[PDB]
Amino acid sequence: MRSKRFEALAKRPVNQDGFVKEWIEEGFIAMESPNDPKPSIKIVNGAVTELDGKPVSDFDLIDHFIARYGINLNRAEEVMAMDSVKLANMLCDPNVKRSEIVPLTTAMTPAKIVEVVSHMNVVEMMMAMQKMRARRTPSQQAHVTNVKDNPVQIAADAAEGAWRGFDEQETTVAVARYAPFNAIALLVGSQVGRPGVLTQCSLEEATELKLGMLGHTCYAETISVYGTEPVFTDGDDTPWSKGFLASSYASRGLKMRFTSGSGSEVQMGYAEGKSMLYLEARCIYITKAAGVQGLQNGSVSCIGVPSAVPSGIRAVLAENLICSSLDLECASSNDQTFTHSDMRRTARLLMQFLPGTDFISSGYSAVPNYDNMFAGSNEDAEDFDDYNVIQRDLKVDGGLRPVREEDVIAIRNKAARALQAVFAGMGLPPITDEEVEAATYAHGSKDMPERNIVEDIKFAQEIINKNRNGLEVVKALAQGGFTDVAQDMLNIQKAKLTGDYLHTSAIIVGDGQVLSAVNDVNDYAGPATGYRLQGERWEEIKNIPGALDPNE
Amino acid sequence: MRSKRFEALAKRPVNQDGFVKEWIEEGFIAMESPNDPKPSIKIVNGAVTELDGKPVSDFDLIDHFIARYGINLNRAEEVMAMDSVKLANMLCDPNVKRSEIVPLTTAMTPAKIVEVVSHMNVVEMMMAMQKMRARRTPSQQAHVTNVKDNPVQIAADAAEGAWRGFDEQETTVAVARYAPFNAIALLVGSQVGRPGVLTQCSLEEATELKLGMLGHTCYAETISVYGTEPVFTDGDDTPWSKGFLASSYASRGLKMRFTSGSGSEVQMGYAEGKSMLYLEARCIYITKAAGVQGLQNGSVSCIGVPSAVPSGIRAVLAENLICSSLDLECASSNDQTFTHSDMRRTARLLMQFLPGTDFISSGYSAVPNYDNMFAGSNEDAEDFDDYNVIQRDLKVDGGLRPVREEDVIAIRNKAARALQAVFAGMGLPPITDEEVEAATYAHGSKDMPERNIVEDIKFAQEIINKNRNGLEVVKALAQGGFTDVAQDMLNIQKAKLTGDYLHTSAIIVGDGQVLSAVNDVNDYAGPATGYRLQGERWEEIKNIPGALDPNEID
Amino acid sequence: ARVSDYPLANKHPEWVKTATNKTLDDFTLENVLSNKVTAQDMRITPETLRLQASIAKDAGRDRLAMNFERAAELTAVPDDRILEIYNALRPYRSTKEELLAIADDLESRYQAKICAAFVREAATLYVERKKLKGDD
Amino acid sequence: ARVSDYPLANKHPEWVKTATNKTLDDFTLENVLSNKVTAQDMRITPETLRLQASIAKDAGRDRLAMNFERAAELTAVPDDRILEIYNALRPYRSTKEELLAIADDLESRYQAKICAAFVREAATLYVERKKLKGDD
Amino acid sequence: GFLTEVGEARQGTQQDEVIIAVGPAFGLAQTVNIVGIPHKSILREVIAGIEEEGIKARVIRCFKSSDVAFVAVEGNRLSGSGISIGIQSKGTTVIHQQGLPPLSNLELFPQAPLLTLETYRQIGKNAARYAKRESPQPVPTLNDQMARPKYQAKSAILHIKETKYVVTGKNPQELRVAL
Amino acid sequence: GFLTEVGEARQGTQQDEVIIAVGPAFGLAQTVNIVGIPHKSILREVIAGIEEEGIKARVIRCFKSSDVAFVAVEGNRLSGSGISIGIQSKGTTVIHQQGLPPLSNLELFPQAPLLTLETYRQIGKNAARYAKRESPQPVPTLNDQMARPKYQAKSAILHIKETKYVVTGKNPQELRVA
Ligand code: B12
Ligand code: B12
Ligand SMILES: CC[C@H]1O[C@@H](n2cnc3c(N)ncnc32)[C@H](O)[C@@H]1O
Ligand SMILES: CC[C@H]1O[C@@H](n2cnc3c(N)ncnc32)[C@H](O)[C@@H]1O
Ligand SMILES: [Ca+2]
Ligand SMILES: [Ca+2]
Ligand SMILES: [K+]
Ligand SMILES: [K+]
Ligand SMILES: [N+]
Ligand SMILES: [N+]
Repeated sequence: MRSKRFEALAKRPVNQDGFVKEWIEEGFIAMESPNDPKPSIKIVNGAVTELDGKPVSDFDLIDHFIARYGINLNRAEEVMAMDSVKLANMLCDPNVKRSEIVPLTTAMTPAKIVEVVSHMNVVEMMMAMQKMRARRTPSQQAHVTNVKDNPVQIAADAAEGAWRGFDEQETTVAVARYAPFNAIALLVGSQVGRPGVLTQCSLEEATELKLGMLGHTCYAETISVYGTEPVFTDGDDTPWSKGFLASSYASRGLKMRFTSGSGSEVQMGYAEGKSMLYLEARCIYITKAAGVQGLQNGSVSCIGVPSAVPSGIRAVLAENLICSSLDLECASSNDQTFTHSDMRRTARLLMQFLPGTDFISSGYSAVPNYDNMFAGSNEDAEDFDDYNVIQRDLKVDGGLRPVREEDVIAIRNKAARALQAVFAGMGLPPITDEEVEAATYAHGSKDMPERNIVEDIKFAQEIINKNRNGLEVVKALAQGGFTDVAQDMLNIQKAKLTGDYLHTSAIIVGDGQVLSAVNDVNDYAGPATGYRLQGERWEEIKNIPGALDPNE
Repeated sequence: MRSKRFEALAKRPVNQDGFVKEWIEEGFIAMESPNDPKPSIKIVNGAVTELDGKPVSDFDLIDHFIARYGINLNRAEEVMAMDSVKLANMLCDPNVKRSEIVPLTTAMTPAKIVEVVSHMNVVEMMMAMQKMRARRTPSQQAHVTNVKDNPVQIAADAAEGAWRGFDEQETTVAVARYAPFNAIALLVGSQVGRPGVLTQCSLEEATELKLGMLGHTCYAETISVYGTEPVFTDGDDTPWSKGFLASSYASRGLKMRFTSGSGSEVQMGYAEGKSMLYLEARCIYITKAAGVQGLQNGSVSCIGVPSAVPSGIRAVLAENLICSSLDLECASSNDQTFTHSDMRRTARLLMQFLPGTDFISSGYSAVPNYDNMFAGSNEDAEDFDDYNVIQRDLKVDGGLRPVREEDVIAIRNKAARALQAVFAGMGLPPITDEEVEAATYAHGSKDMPERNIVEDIKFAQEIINKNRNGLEVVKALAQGGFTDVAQDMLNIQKAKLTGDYLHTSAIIVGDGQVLSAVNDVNDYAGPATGYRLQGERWEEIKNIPGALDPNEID
Repeated sequence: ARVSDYPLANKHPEWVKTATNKTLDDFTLENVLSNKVTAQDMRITPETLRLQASIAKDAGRDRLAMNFERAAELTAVPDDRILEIYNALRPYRSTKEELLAIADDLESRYQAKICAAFVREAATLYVERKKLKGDD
Repeated sequence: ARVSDYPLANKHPEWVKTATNKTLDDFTLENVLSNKVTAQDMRITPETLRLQASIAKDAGRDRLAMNFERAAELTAVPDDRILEIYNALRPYRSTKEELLAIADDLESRYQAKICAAFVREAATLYVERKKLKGDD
Repeated sequence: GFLTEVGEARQGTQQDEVIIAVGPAFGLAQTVNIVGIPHKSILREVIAGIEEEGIKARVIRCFKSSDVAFVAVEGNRLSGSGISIGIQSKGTTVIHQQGLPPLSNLELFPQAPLLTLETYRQIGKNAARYAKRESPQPVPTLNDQMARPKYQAKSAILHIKETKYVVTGKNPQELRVAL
Repeated sequence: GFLTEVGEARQGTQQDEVIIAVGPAFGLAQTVNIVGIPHKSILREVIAGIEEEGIKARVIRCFKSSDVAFVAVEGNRLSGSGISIGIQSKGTTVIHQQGLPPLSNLELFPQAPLLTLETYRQIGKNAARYAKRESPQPVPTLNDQMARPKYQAKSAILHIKETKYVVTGKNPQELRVA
């Protein structure tokens, strides 16, 4: 008969996860495949004639783009000749400066840097990531969505997320034509919670750029790249169309990054027999080659693919490390559900949380996952207190902080009242006092009164059709009792004029201070150097609810 | 009116945990207290005359013991003059050999090494721990208990635990006089699951030594030490009584270690104003000074004290690192419940799991926690599949493996039958065929038929009162049709005659192969060096239940 | 400009002008509310982008700098034309002569020399990799 | 002995004899059932523990070796007396005189000189730290 | 075994039809979708949903691609109504329309594990109503956030397995469906 | 204020009493146990459990220590039957017997959060039954593995505060209970 021990284990949530054995021939292998090309490069008169065993006669569009733009040819032959274990050793050695490594790693071919990081265990990878992360200060990015596209709730949730510490926040839509409302609500709410928080509204590429041009977003992220030409082509793009789109955003003063992540190519069935990590390296080099400042990767929405196979979560840390080692900002996923097990998803998160990345998650859900319109994140709002407890336990700055319920109520109320004034001043379907109250105290859209969706969609569409721009939102705030929020909104728009926040890892902190890898240079050099959680920031992270005062 | 967001968060298990703000004056602070002494030493012709700001005239018994026996005085003044940040850098630098560090760290005073590791974040500490761990190969230790002291179940659970990969297993009693049965069942069961697994039965010191003298255990671990003289005195010992007990175990061929852990002293209210980590460092040096080869620490049963305060789980990792850096075997706790949250306890476990220690847990519960007679471990039997999945996810050898249900059923059955023969050959109260079946398929003691406790206790006490030794267990096995288990039981008794497994980190693998820090030297030197999960062992860890074989389709 | 010149908003706000020759200090609530500044005033200039490109180069990021130099050219290209060129670069959308015509127009109408070479490069490689109209 | 001589079981199993001069090969199932060997035969020797002490020294573990040296002496001390001496070393259990008599007995009756010195050291420091009988 | 080729699929000879275009392994090397629903039952329900609306159902097998959008594009080019339904062996489904860009669609069902036999019937119904130039309320599906990661890897295996039966340049075959 | 000193504690002479020894801050700086159970209801249940067995319950207040074993040891030297009950402010309790090693005991209750008012009374019964030379069954307590970590830190704080009221070299003082 059956062992009751094994019946008990059969019930465990982890055994509902999807697992598969490796299939090397088809590329269903996270990393360290015997099919991956051996690193190589040949250069004649400044042109690459061979890239990782492939002659230039056989280059696809990705090889051409990487060989022409993605590799520093000044030291490529030099670094190719170095022992890959020695290079991996340099990555995690505290006494080899990031600034000494970057000229070497940015001269590596895609196969070379994969070979280097594949010599590392996850402790070594984290030891390296804390050094190779571009921005000295780690940060965090949140999802702010709900299944009704309720704009009052989006504004209130965005204010709370900004109050808790997210420096980038991201929305998207359940119903496509709601998008202008979601974007405005996210931007207004974010500035109420903390002036300087950057916002994006992830959509079809043309609509998202239009909202940027109108001033209702601050950056874009979900512009995808892929690691084989068939998959890239089946997404209806090339490296050149993506590079042109990237420069188009910058020409409007909008920060942007690409999105990639391990497993996308084998998921589509066109892995060309290569490991997920090697193909993700090609995606990372396309990003580098396009001149894009950063990258959202770490499998992202494909996470069920590497997580199914051996060493898949290690491969996910590795692809984040390659990104940072190639001197790109890394928005390191942790933004998509992949497991039923709290144990398993914590281990997956800690790989990026413990060393810190530019954004530890590229989409921590700042709403309960039932409201998450990216189909659920690796962490959600009900995890906020656990996240803060682990920061305090380990003395690790994960970018967030404990907050008082009365402060959150007040900031959510202000955001909802500010958006109410925006909608009144702009002649949009009204936000009632009852809606402001509901959004103040809501956990999610289950707590929100239903809106007239037909009316919202008509007026949201007219924002696009009539080219209603962000200065009209500033005007509505300034004439509706919110000149303070109006000024913060205007200040976000003025940041697009300077180009400062276009740079690698840029966020805006304090009183409009841009903080990027240019002026917040990561200077890690071992213990007691580099970013350290200390001072008032440590006092903030210590102050969790429930800590009994011995003087009481 | 309440925020529904905060009502949702108020329901989360982590908010049932115990948290307190720091109380520096009373030592309720995990590490980095301004009250901890500044490192110092003075040495006159091999005698310490000053230790961390204290002149010898003011030494307590702990100072005396540490100063006389616990510090490498040959390089103490040299390492004292080195910059603590530089030393912390050396600890995590992959290119500074463990064999070059150990003469310096064993020469540090307690306050000095605490200052050194306190410069490190947890990533740096793990980077150092994978280098400073004494044994090259990481391992794991299990609890095997149940609320009934059912010996058939103990034998079956111990066999399953050895089959899964535990190289040390630990029992204790719900009812004191059951102890000899628990010990024999744990030993027989462990040897059935994998010959070489070491066993202990944690009890009051005299009873436990007596069972070792009788041959029914292989090692002892729960011999405590403490970091202030009042707390040590209130445990009714000194460093000299503990050091004598340590040598007494070795004089009988029995491996042993001490137990300590952050928070014990402030819990008793006599922290002398010091941080938990500094006082635990004193405990670590007491262990070193006694000549004890290893240490169970990482707060252990006091885990509710450091975990309640800031940086407490970091301090726990730091105390494990100090232990390994003092060239002691570290059985690094992860053996006591401290949180209602799966997220939080996973973070706490990974500090040791990711780099590896000599025993990643010093008491993973190999039974469901309701049967755990140490009042619950940080992981239990229902976590086995999560543990194996994370090993496979991260390519980390956490010392365990996935196993087939049919193999476990067969290994539990054999252990129950073997114990049945022992009880029948020694004339103990019988183990019925029904009990053998129930133990074979049980999850815990809820699945076991209830035994005659009055009767079991009677014959258990006769085992010690009549000095019935381990050769009678060997006899019963060889006479009851278990010649192979009899031979394995004899081989583990013969290991006590050579002294090989008395050394730092010793376990017994393969065919009676002692594996310790002496012949399994940790030689970590950065990526692609030291212990790596690879080869057949990686194939073993890959092979988790549920993994779909693509050849099933088409 | 060098990394010490960054952020421009801190180190050289006066260097930051708009396409309509406004300054950062012109963008006040008072001027927004009176329409003394409007959305057409609020456009980053090619001068600002070329300054950021210089800062990116000095920070060791030559490819990011090239992106900003392309961006500087594209400030002069109307919103609708931006999307047309992006679409034209998608696989199978354009003939080779249509892409070359986009590049000649970029160069001659907008002086977008770098972007023009970028599009001519795409045209050449789309021939070799069969990504032009009629190749699918 | 050196680390190259370890483990004794693998490198020099003949170096291991018991307190009754039995060899490792003498411990078979046949002899256990014959009672040719018994529990009194299965006791590690001071010679084996001093070998292991030398190996510990060669591995850089001087204090471990010293513990093995004490253990070598205590092999000759009966089980009951082991427990008596351990209890006498607990705080407030003994007078200075009683600990000194335990030490002299250790040295003169068992040749356990290192343990005797260990106990006399305790006696001296228990005076200093007031951990003798009557001090509580 | 319920599908037989009857010759190359031809342009529709009437405007009142919907083409169901299935992948190269559908009903052949694979016989169930991602969660074990039989292909025979899936096809039965889609056809029945089309025929309920008084519209004729025509089934073709596509060989040039295993991608559900391209499979459906092969169908919409031949459909007398311009409307097609593409179905992969793992069950992913799309309602497509001649003239739309290949990655666009009328309705997409991109989480195959969430489709029931009721869903497949309503998909047929909606396609037939699109063919009658109506605007049916889009078909609803039940949300499950654990479906994607739980089945993503297995879906990729099934898709790779079906892709092995792609034949470059081979025209779609019209299929006869067994009773 | 429901406890009142009435002079130094006398030693029991006949085997007719069980001594209740409480901590230096029991009923003074603290009035409830680790989980809020008042010291009045605690001391009432213990006395009621002792007098229910025909034994006279005498309450004293130890000062030399806050350790429950040492508090109880001070009580069993003055107990006429040699049986005492030590109780800290945080509620930890032990049944001790004169002549036993200080760290040994008849019954120990080392999880104060798991003690109910039914347990404090039942403790008084068995302690009285030990005085009558009988062999009562061990007092049962609920099992909760989360109780130790959840309350460990707070109970250390409560113990530290009561230890502040420890007067060195001060003999126990008998109390009068309302
Ligand atoms: C994983 C995913 C991908 C993966 C894998 C795609 C693949 N074909 O293998 C990657 C990242 C590669 C990807 C690419 C694209 N995706 Co996509 N994708 C998803 C996502 C997040 C989850 C689907 C899933 O995991 N289902 C669970 C599994 C078990 O069920 P399944 O039936 O096997 O799912 C398959 C399909 O969903 C298919 N698929 C995925 N994306 C797309 C897009 C289109 C147009 C088609 C026909 C099929 C398809 O891939 C899955 C695995 O084979 C959905 C989001 C959502 N809300 O569902 C978007 C989504 C389906 N994708 C979308 C888009 C726009 C695209 C791209 C066109 C983006 C681009 N411009 O590059 C490409 C199209 C690639 C192609 N030719 O199929 C849109 C489709 C909008 C619509 N209704 O037409 C969706 C709905 C997201 C959104 N809300 O906008 N995608
Ligand atoms: C943590 C713990 C300790 C800690 C803290 C002790 C302290 N006084 O602060 C440390 C590690 C220092 C320790 C030391 C000892 N402990 Co202890 N300890 C525990 C443990 C695991 C948990 C108790 C707990 O946390 N409860 C939760 C809190 C919230 O409730 P609480 O009422 O405040 O608990 C307090 C008491 O339990 C007290 N306490 C703890 N241990 C002991 C031992 C004795 C004899 C006494 C009187 C009190 C006592 O400390 C706790 C906090 O202040 C228990 C196991 C168990 N079954 O509970 C063993 C346990 C209570 N300890 C025991 C022993 C043997 C000892 C030592 C004598 C060991 C030694 N020889 O060194 C010493 C005694 C020290 C002393 N003078 O009090 C035994 C008691 C056996 C008995 N029936 O007499 C127990 C039951 C464990 C066992 N495996 O049998 N212990
Ligand atoms: C539905 C396809 C979309 O999913 C997003 N995405 C999520 N994960 C990945 C990934 N791993 N690679 C590429 N794109 C991804 C991206 O925005 C893309 O356009
Ligand atoms: C009940 C005290 C017992 O608990 C064990 N113990 C658990 N945690 C610690 C610890 N942190 N320090 C000392 N001893 C400990 C040890 O065996 C000791 O005898
Ligand atoms: Ca994101
Ligand atoms: Ca243990
Ligand atoms: K990829
Ligand atoms: K300690
Ligand atoms: N985006
Ligand atoms: N033990």
